Amino acid sequence: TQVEQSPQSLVVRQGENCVLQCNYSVTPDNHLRWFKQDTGKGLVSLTVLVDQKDKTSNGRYSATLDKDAKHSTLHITATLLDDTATYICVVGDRGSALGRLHFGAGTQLIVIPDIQNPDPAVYQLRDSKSSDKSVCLFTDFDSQTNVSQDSDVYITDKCVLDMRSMDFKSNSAVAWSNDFACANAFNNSIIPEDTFFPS
Amino acid sequence: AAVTQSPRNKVAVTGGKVTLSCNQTNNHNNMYWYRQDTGHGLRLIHYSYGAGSTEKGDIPDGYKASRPSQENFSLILELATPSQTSVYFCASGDEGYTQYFGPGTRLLVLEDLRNVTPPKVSLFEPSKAEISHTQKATLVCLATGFYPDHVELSWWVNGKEVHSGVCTDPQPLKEQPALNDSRYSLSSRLRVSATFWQNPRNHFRCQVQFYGLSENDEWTQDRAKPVTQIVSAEAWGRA
Amino acid sequence: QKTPQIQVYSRHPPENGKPNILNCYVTQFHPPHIEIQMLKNGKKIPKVEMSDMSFSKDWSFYILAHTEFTPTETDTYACRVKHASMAEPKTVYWDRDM
Amino acid sequence: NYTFRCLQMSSFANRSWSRTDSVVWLGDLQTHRWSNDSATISFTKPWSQGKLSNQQWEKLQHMFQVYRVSFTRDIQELVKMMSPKEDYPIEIQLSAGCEMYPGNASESFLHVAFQGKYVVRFWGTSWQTVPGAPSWLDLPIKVLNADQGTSATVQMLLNDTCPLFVRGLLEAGKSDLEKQEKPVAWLSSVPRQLVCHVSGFYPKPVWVMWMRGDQEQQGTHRGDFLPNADETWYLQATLDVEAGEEAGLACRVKHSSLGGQDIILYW
Ligand SMILES: CCCCCCCC(=O)N[C@@H](CO[C@H]1O[C@H](CO)[C@H](O)[C@H](O)[C@H]1O)[C@H](O)[C@H](O)CCCC(=O)NCCCCCCc1ccccc1
Ligand SMILES: *[C@@H]1O[C@H](CO[C@@H]2O[C@@H](C)[C@@H](O)[C@@H](O)[C@@H]2O)[C@@H](O[C@@H]2O[C@H](CO)[C@@H](O)[C@H](O)[C@H]2NC(C)=O)[C@H](O)[C@H]1NC(C)=O
Ligand SMILES: *[C@@H]1O[C@H](CO)[C@@H](O[C@@H]2O[C@H](CO)[C@@H](O)[C@H](O)[C@H]2NC(C)=O)[C@H](O)[C@H]1NC(C)=O
Ligand SMILES: CCCCCCCCCCCCCCCC(=O)O
Ligand SMILES: *[C@@H]1O[C@H](CO)[C@@H](O)[C@H](O)[C@H]1NC(C)=O
Repeated sequence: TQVEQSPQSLVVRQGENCVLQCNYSVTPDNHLRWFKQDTGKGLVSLTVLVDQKDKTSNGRYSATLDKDAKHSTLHITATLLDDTATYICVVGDRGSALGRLHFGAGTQLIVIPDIQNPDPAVYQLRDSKSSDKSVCLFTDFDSQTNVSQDSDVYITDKCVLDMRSMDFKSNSAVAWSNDFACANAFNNSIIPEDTFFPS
Repeated sequence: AAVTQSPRNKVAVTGGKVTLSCNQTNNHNNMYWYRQDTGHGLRLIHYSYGAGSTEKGDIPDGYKASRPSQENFSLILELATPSQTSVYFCASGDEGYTQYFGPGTRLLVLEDLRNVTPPKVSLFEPSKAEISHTQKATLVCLATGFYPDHVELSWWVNGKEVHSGVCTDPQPLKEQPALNDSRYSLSSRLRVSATFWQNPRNHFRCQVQFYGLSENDEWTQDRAKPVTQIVSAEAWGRA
Repeated sequence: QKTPQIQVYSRHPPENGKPNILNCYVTQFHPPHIEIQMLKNGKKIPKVEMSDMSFSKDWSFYILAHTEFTPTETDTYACRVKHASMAEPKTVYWDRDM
Repeated sequence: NYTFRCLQMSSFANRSWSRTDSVVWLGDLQTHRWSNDSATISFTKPWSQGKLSNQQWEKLQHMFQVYRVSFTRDIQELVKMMSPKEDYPIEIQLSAGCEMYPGNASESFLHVAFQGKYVVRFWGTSWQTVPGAPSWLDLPIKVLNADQGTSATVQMLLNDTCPLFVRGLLEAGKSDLEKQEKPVAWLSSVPRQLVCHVSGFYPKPVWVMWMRGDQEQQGTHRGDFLPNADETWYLQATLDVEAGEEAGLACRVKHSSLGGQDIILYW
C-alpha cells in the first residue's frame, strides 16, 4: 500500500466543515485525484492536483497538494446529507497512458442531517392487496433518537429521506411481524415522550 | 467520454464461467479492469493497449482478459471462486493519463445455488392519521423472503422513476439471523404530499430487481427456477 | 548487427623484461553485449581492467581492456572476443613490431 | 570549443531483464559514470560536480534516479503497446548534452537510437521522429508528448541546466582540460612496412611523418587515434619501402606539448 488515507471514517453534523488527508509514497507522483463514491455507485471525480504546491476548488470542495511532503488534504465546507459517501485518493505515476493509478482505501464520511421541526409518531400502514397485513412506521423523530432491533419481529435501522421540492427531511424506521401491534412495536427503543400514537 | 459495463450485477456458482463486459465508443485505445474490495483501494487485474492486446495487471490470477475490438474489453472468469466476489470497474483512456471509469459490476460467487429465491413484494398504503397530522403521505414497500441479498429497489410514479422523498434501508436484514443461509427482507419509504397521494390518477409502483440464476444455470429442485427477474407491487392514489 | 574490430598495442615502448601496459581496444560493434579476454600464452589473464562502455557518433560501441604485463622473448599475448556477430571467438595476437 | 555528452545505453533482453548504463564526456575526458549496479551517479574527476552546490547536485541526481526507473518501465510499456510490431531484444541509446561556443552561446541536443539507428529527438518543446524513422513510432511520440511534466523538465535541462552546468565544469576542470602530455615514439618493421609508434600525448591534435632529411614521404598512412587507459592517446604511421632504403629514413613527430622541439627518430 503506497497510498494511505486518514481518518478511516468520521461522523459530522450538517453544516460542519471537515478535513480529509491523503499520504503517499508513490514515485514519481504526477498528479493526485480525489473521487467521491456514494454507496453502491461509482467514481465521481472531484478535483485533480498537478503542481508541486497546488490548490484547487470545486464548489464546497477545496484541496491542496504538497509533493515534497507527499500529502494532500481535501476540505469539504458546510456539509450536506448528500456528502455522505466514501472519499478516495488516487495518485497517477505518469502524465500519460503509461501511468499506473495507485488507489487509497478511502475515507467514509457520514453527515447527520439537521431535523428542524420534529413531530415523532408511530403510524400503522395496511397492505394495498391484503388489508389484514400491516407495518408500523416510526417517523419524524430528530437525530437524538436511536432505533434498536423477539426474533419474529423485524425492525429496520433508521433512514433519512429528502423531499427536495419542499426543503424537508425526515427520519423513519419500519417494524412488522405476525399478538403484535404498533403501540408495542418500538418498546425496546428510547423514543421521545411526546410521540403521537393515533386512534 | 462514457463507458458502460454489463451485466451490472451477477450471482454465480463456484466452478462456473462468468464474463464481465465493458463497452466504450470514445475510440480510446486503452482499457483497464479493476476490482474493489473493502479495506483496499482499486487494484488492477488486466489492461489493454488496443484490439488483440491483453496485458497482466497487479492481480491477474484467476482471470483472463479479451479485447476483440476497440470498443469491447471483457474479463473472463473460467472457474469462478468465492474470492472473486467483488465490485469490478472498467475504464478507458487515450494517450493522456485520465481514465474514464464505468459504473461498476457487482459479482457474488456462491458455493452453491440451492437457497437462491426471489422476493415477494408488498406495498403498504399511507396512514390516514399521517395525512391529517402532517399533510404528508408515506408509502412503504417491503421485499421479503429473498436470497442472496443482490436486489435493486426502485420507486415509479406513472411510469417514471422517482428519487425525491425516497429512502431505502442501506442493507437487507436477515429474517432468521441464527441460520447461515437466512433469507432477507428489505424496506423502503416513498413520502409525498397528501394531495399527490389523494389524486387517483397517480399510479405508484415499488419495483425490486432480483439477481439470481441465468437461463443456462442447472436447476434440480421441484420449485420454480429462481431466475433473475423483477417483482413489483402497485397501488393508485385515492381521496 | 556489426562485427567488432580489435586492436592490441602497448602503452610504453616494449623492452623485454620491463613492466608495461597492454591495451586491447574493441570498436565498431553492435549489440553492446560482448565478452573480452586478454590472454597470456592462451590462458586468461586474471587482473584485467575495463573502461566503461561508450559509443561513437555512428552509434557503434567501443570499450578498452588493459592489463599490466612484462614482455619477454618467449611469451605471447592476445585479445579474445566473443560477440553474437561472429560464429567463433576472434583472437588477435599482440605483435611487438606491428 | 567543447562538447558535453551524456551517453546512455540500455539493453532489454526480454519482458523482465534489462540494464541501463551511462558515461559522461566533456570533450574526450570522462566526467561521470553511472553503472546499472549503482544507485548513484559517480564522479570520475575531482571537479565533476562543477560549480553546483551539494543541494543542486543532490536534486539533479534524484531526478536522474527517478528517470532511470521510470524510463525502464516506459520502454517495457511502449513495447506492449506496439506488439506485435516490435519484439525483444531491444537496444536503446540516448546521446544528450550541449555544445559550448564562446561568449554565452550554446546549442543542446537529445538524440535517441533504436536498434542502432537514430530515430527520435527532442526539439523545441516536443519529441519528434527524424527522417527515415518508421511510422509505427508516431504512437510512442504521441504518448511521450502527452506527458507535459516530462516536456517541461526536458526543456529546462536542455535550455538552461546543461549550459549553466557545463560553464561551471569548464571553469572547475580547467587544469585537466588544458593539460599537456608529451608523446614518446618508437620504431619497428614487418613484411617492408615500417611503423612509427606514438604514445602518451594529450591533447589529440598531433602530426606524424616519415622523412628523408627534409623530404616528407607522401606514402605515410596514419592510423586511427586509439586511447590509452591513463587518458592519453596513441597513434601510429606506417610506410611502404623496399628492403635497402631503411637508412636515412626518420619519423618526425610534432605536438603542442614539445614546445617546438620535435621528436626525430632515425632508423
Ligand atoms: C535525458 C532525458 C531526461 C528526462 C528526464 C525527464 C523527467 C522524467 O524522469 N520523466 C519520466 C518520469 O515522468 C513522470 O515523473 C515526473 C515527476 O518526476 C513528472 O511528473 C512526469 O510528468 C511524469 O510522467 C517519464 O517516465 C519519461 O517518459 C521517462 C523516459 C523519457 C525518455 O527517455 N524518452 C525518450 C526515449 C523513448 C523513445 C523510445 C522509442 C521506442 C518506442 C517503443 C519501443 C522501443 C523504443
Ligand atoms: C527551450 O528552448 C527551445 C529552443 O529551441 C531548440 O530546442 C531546445 C530544446 C534546444 O535543443 C535548443 O538548443 C534549441 O534552440 C524553445 O522552443 C520554442 O518554443 C516556442 C514557444 O514556447 C515555439 O513556438 C518554438 O517554435 C520553439 N522552437 C523550436 C525550434 O521548435 C522552448 O520553448 C524553450 N523552453 C523553455 C522552457 O525555455
Ligand atoms: C539493473 O538495475 C535494476 C534496478 O536496480 C535492477 O532491477 C532490480 O532487480 C532486483 C533483483 O533482480 C529486483 O528485486 C528489483 O525489483 C529491481 N528493481 C527495479 C527498480 O526494477 C536490474 O536487475 C539490474 N539489471 C541487471 C542485469 O543487473
Ligand atoms: C541528460 C540531459 C542533458 C543535461 C544534463 C546536465 C546536467 C549534468 C548531469 C551529469 C550527470 C549525468 C547523468 C546521466 C544521465 C543518464 O542516465 O543519461
Ligand atoms: C531474459 O534474458 C536474460 C539475459 O539474456 C536471460 O538470462 C533470462 O533467462 C531471460 N528470461 C526469460 C524468461 O527468457
